[PDB]
Amino acid sequence: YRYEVLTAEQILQHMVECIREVNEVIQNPATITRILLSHFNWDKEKLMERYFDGNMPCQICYLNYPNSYFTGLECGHKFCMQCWSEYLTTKIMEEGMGQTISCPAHGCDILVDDNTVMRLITDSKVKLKYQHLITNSFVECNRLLKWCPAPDCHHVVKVQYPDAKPVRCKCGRQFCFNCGENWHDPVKCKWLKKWIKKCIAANTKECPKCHVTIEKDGGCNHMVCRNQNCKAEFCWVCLGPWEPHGSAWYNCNRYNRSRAALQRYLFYCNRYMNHMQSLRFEHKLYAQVKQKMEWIEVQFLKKAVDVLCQCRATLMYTYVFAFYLKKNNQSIIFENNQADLENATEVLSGYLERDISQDSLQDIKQKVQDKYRYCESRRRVLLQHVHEGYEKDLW
Ligand SMILES: [Zn+2]
Ligand SMILES: [Zn+2]
Ligand SMILES: [Zn+2]
Ligand SMILES: [Zn+2]
Ligand SMILES: [Zn+2]
Ligand SMILES: [Zn+2]
Repeated sequence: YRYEVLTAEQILQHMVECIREVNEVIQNPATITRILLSHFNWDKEKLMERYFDGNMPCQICYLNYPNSYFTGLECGHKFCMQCWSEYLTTKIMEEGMGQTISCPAHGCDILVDDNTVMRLITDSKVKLKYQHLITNSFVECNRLLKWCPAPDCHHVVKVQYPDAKPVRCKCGRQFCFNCGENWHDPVKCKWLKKWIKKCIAANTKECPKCHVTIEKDGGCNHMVCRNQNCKAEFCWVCLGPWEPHGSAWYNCNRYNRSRAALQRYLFYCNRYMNHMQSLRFEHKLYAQVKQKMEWIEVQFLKKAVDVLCQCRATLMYTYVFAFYLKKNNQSIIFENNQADLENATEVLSGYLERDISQDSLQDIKQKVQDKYRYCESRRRVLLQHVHEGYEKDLW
């Protein structure tokens, strides 16, 4: 998938050109043509079809700078360099900041060409607040250009064609190019958005045999209650027993005036929400992973976390995929490839959260590796079979 990242500088460059191209025989001052293009959404044809048709002191600070700080606008008003700097800078701040800036006397209202607003502003954050502001239309109207999602990031990704794949901004944020959300791989874009419009989950649940209470620290859904009386184990999501889990016959990832909708809804959210809380917990696991690394030999251990973390992601997205799925013969398969993956994940999650330091030092490499290789290989079958899925339309 062909994709490129550009700085606010480069996109401004590109726009500047697209303007200059369009400047004959129209011959307008570059900034007026921008407004005009920006106004037509950058269809250049629609602007054209419509074009052939028809349509020695300084009076601000008061110090005397001799002649050389004095650049003026076309209206003959002549003000000093530092003074402009402040005028522009404070005018590009809220509120009412447009796609332009009028001359400061405000009597004349004749706008200040872009280039000089690039030359004269000093501290470059503001110079960025502008480049964004004047560029924003150029970018939004083109289908090969999308701004990067992060709030404080002014970069833009530019693609060959608008395909809904992941893109990385060196932001270092990654996102779907189509919908601009986080990368979703099993699920379709429209569905995700709908699911988002909806989205409790009970950090406190009680052990089913002894009715004791356990708040959840981590992150693994294989729980072993702490008691002398009952040392028994159970899944967090169904409060039923491990470990018939992830064997063919018990499946904890599958569902049976209609309240049924608001009932079964709670099935899939409860799951997606809980794989999230699970992913949250799995993340504070990184800081812990610098410690027990004690070089190549000893970093498979970031991977385990990388892979465990990755799988929690794909799982949430697989419940979103599944909720909007109407049952059919592939449903029953994907619903299985899921269960394999959910189990491979609870097993590895549970090994890094719990069973590992309660294990010896020699052994932990052999185990962690196999555990996350299988985990990752499960996760790929899930995905490859839904992909081949999307190809036949089967859903
Ligand atoms: Zn001045
Ligand atoms: Zn003026
Ligand atoms: Zn970014
Ligand atoms: Zn998307
Ligand atoms: Zn118990
Ligand atoms: Zn369960």
